[PDB]
Amino acid sequence: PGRLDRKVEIPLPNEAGRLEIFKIHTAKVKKTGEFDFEAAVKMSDGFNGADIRNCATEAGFFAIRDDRDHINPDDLMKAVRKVAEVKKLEGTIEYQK
Amino acid sequence: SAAGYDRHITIFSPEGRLYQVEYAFKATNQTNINSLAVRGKDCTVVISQKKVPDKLLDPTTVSYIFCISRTIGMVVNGPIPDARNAALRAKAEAAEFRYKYGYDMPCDVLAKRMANLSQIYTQRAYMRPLGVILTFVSVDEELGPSIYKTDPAGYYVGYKATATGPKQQEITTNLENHFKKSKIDHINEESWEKVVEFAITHMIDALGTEFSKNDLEVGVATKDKFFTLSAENIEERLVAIAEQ
Amino acid sequence: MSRDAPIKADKDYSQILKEEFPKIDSLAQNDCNSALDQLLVLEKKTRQASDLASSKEVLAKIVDLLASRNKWDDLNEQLTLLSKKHGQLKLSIQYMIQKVMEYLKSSKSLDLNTRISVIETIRVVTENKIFVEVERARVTKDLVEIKKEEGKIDEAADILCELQVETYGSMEMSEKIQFILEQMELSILKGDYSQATVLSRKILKKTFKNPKYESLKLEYYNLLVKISLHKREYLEVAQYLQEIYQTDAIKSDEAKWKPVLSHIVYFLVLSPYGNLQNDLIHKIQNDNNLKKLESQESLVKLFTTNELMRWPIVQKTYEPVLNEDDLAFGGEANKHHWEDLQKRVIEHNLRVISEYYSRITLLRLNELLDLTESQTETYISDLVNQGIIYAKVNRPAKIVNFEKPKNSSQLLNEWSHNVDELLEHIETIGHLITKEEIMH
Amino acid sequence: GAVIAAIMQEAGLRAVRKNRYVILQSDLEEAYATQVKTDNTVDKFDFYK
Amino acid sequence: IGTGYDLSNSVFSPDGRNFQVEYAVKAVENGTTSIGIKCNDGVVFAVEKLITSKLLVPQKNVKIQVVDRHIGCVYSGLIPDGRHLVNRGREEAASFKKLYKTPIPIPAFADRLGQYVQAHTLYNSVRPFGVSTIFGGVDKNGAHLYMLEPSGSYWGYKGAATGKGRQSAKAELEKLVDHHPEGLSAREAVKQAAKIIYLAHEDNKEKDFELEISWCSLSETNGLHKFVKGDLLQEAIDFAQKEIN
Amino acid sequence: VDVLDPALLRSGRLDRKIEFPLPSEDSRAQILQIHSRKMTTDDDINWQELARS
Amino acid sequence: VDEKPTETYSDVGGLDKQIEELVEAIVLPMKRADKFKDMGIRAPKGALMYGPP
Ligand SMILES: Nc1ncnc2c1ncn2[C@@H]1O[C@H](COP(=O)(O)OP(=O)(O)O)[C@@H](O)[C@H]1O
Repeated sequence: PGRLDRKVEIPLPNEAGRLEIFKIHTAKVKKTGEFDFEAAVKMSDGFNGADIRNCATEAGFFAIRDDRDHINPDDLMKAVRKVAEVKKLEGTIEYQK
Repeated sequence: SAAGYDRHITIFSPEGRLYQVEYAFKATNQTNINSLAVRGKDCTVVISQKKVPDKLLDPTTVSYIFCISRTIGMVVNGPIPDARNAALRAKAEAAEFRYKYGYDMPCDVLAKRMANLSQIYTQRAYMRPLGVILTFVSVDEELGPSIYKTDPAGYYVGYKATATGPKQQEITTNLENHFKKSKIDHINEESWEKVVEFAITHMIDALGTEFSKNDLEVGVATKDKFFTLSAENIEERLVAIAEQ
Repeated sequence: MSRDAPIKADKDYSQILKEEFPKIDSLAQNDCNSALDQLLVLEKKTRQASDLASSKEVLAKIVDLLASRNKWDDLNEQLTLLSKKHGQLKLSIQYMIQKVMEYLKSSKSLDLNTRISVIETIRVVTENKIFVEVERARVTKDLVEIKKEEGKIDEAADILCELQVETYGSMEMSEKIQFILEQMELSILKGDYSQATVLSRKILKKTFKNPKYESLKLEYYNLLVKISLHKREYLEVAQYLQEIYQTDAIKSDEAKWKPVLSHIVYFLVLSPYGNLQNDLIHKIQNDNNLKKLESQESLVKLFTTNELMRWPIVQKTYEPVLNEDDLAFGGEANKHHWEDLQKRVIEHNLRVISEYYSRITLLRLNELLDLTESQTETYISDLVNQGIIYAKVNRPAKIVNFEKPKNSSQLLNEWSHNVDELLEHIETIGHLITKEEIMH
Repeated sequence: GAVIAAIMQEAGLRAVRKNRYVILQSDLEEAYATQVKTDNTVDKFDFYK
Repeated sequence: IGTGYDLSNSVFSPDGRNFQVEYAVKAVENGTTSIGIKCNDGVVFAVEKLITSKLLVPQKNVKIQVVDRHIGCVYSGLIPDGRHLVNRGREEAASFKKLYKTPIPIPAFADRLGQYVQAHTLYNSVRPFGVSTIFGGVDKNGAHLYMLEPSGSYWGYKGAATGKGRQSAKAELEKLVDHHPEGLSAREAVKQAAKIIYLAHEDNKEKDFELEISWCSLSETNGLHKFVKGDLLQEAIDFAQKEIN
Repeated sequence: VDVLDPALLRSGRLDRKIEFPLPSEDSRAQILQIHSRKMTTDDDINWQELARS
Repeated sequence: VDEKPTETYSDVGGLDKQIEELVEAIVLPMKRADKFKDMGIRAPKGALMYGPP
């Protein structure tokens, strides 16, 4: 105290906080309109906004590999599974406050 | 930090802390399950999550609730190697006691000796802590409904109700609300079926996650017998709640 | 859900019993429990989307009775019990409750029925947090309108202000701003002026500088004067009314600006000196919309300019004119703002009298403020303390020496400047003699 | 004296929030709870007691 | 990493785990495709045994070993280490037969094996095992298949797979549940094992393989373990050959 | 990997982090071959057998 | 600048994962540059390659 007025503990992005991060990122891209984030965010448990960022970029790389300029629900699903894998492989799931 | 310390269990830090032991309180969340044990007035219920994440496994064999002896159940949270290994000691000490003293071993005495044995494993440095939380449930032949939770260090304390696993904090909060609000230390039903139903409800509340009979496994210690409910037996219970 | 099986299954059941709707209402009149039990079974099934359709049928049945108080009590108990089960998400049970409130608001069967309903509805939506909360403010305020009439207008206002001092995100910008303005009006009726200052400052001033919120902007600064005026702050009011004066709506139409200006004059004058007075009142003077009224020009100018004048002459001029104008001088409490007007002209006299007159008899001064010696001496003192004048008053009625006394140095300084500046004038003069003769 | 300094800072911050101009005894109690730390040595520890 | 944790196998890291046991698993990755296919009237084991050069003798080395006369086992990872766990299983099995006068239950075997692996993580004058072991058979209560990780974890399995090409292997097993919801007969689950191992040899493609298949089935081997050989095995070869091409 | 500056460790300055391991068993045999096609080859050489060594 | 006629990956053995990953990383965004710009997502600004020399 008195260095200081509020100690802000910022946890992992919320269960419906990640949903808002998906809204910001999915806005940027050209898409047909997607409504499958409901399942996506559930797949995306324990993730940080950096990994959600990556998921948009990845989801769009698959669209560009398939030769469409549109993010469809099929490709969002791929991004979240594959990131979840490669996140815990090169991670140790570090414990900190 | 680290300078020896954590590589051993006979090395204390400046603080007197034995670090390696603390790592097993982090090693028991490694199964990702969560447990709930609650008390009624003629039973103790203990419920853990059932993860069958690949359909390449048989959903039957999956469980972490083990029958230790007639009157004693136990839930294991944390690793499968250490689950079996702790069950071996528990099964064995329960049988030996039965025959040494001629009479059954209470929830508390099984809880007490498992911890001491663990303590000796921390005293010596050819052994290591078994990184599991074990929660023994029995309805006592002299003290009725009981829950003793044994922690990997080898602390033991009884409980009214308890939760374990990573997502423990939310379950702690729920259960605090419940007994505080009643001003009695137990669930009030005298039908063990609705207590299992009630345990289920609490569990869904605390976690936020609705369940299925593929995502629960339930142990029930009643006075003088123990049984683990099968999947279709659980199922019956869920359809009482959903439409009361 | 995320999966596809509840999305189809429940919608199917729903459609089959939504053609059974005319049977359901025929059943409801026979036996309320029988018809209800069909839809109770139907809304205890998964999937939010079908339930939406399914709760209109429950709604319909309450309308047919028109409305039965007993049913209403039953409906609200049931909604609260259903949410606990899960409510098929506790993010969706709130849409169902939302309909109960809609009906009440737009249809009032009896006085007595509408009164009884609000108590039930407000109690459910405490644990809900969405559009229910928006609707909450209106169902309470309907009961404020009932309880303006009862002796409980104070109590009724108090409940609603407690609700609305908690911002809500389910509330849109226009709604929040309009709703708060109502809550201020109610604190005045309560008799508590502190509570009104707080609510005023809850909403921000820079939110009313958008053109869409101009409807609201006029209501807010008009209210805000009333609160102030009572507290007898005359400076703040004049500055509030000026904001209205600048408003486009008021200015454009050649009769909307008229009383707004009249009002600004009365409070600028009623304000008790201060340098805020001088700048504000100098702005109204430069305007030629003070040359569109002949009453108002004379009053502001008479208070601004340095004039020696007495009370009854001024009193006489303004006695029939400003008494048919309320929210100025006409009201019963504003008989103490006509009473203030006397002090105000003699507060200005003291400023006049001090500059021009260094030493003047106390006796002569008494007749000028048109009071006894006792009263005058007190009122000289108030302004020597607030630093407006420096004066010395003798009780014997020798003198009153209106001055700030110089010191030995100030006199010596002032006599150097006279002699210095003199020398300059002599030297420039000789320059100009040479020029004038040469060109001639 | 630093905890006390923060207590008064936090109380009249809640006043700026409520858009008041007084600090009340409620504001003190809110402060009284918080910027105190601890309450985390019971979380998994009880084998050092 | 260092500082214990990977230098000793009873010392725990802040991560609540031991990185040497991950390394035990990595040696399994390096080992070759072995499957076990659970069935409703038997159990089938298949293994890929690679041919290093053609000086090797045909069908004379395996990884299929028997315990009793009704429990088949096959291990993948480190070969001589994997032999010794089965050997230790025999000594254990023998003790059960002495005391209780009866063959071992397959869930009884699964418990005793998992105690032996778990012990090699409690001491530091010992090394862990670095093998998985698919095993099981038929007993009283029918057919049971289990698979043991070098982790000392086990669970019942409708399909078990290990070794390098196990990604392909697990997917083909799950297809096998879907196509036949009884998991198919043990006779045709032998053929099914041959098609799996050949696809698994697309991961091991640089050398040649030898397919050894064994079974133990309720009435197709009459409750006993035998090697699948001769016209049965020739069939498997032929079905498998047909179906890759 | 722990000399990487924090400037580039922020998103949108690197996005792909691509690992090169030390050539595994199957990889050694191929590298050896190309080196061997600068000089005479013979039937004597078996790269698989050199790679084990 | 020091550009040569292509070395070819027939004269580089092993490292199959890197050769795939490298094609996805560079070559496909370069052909497909319209598409990355049009969506308005970044392609990887840089890629980092790492491990032994
Ligand atoms: N995959 C390979 N095949 C053949 N020779 C290789 C291989 N990788 C490297 N070498 C040899 O080693 C040399 C130096 O490696 P270089 O590409 O400079 O490495 P880095 O940039 O990773 O430090 C090459 O010029 C080549 O002669």
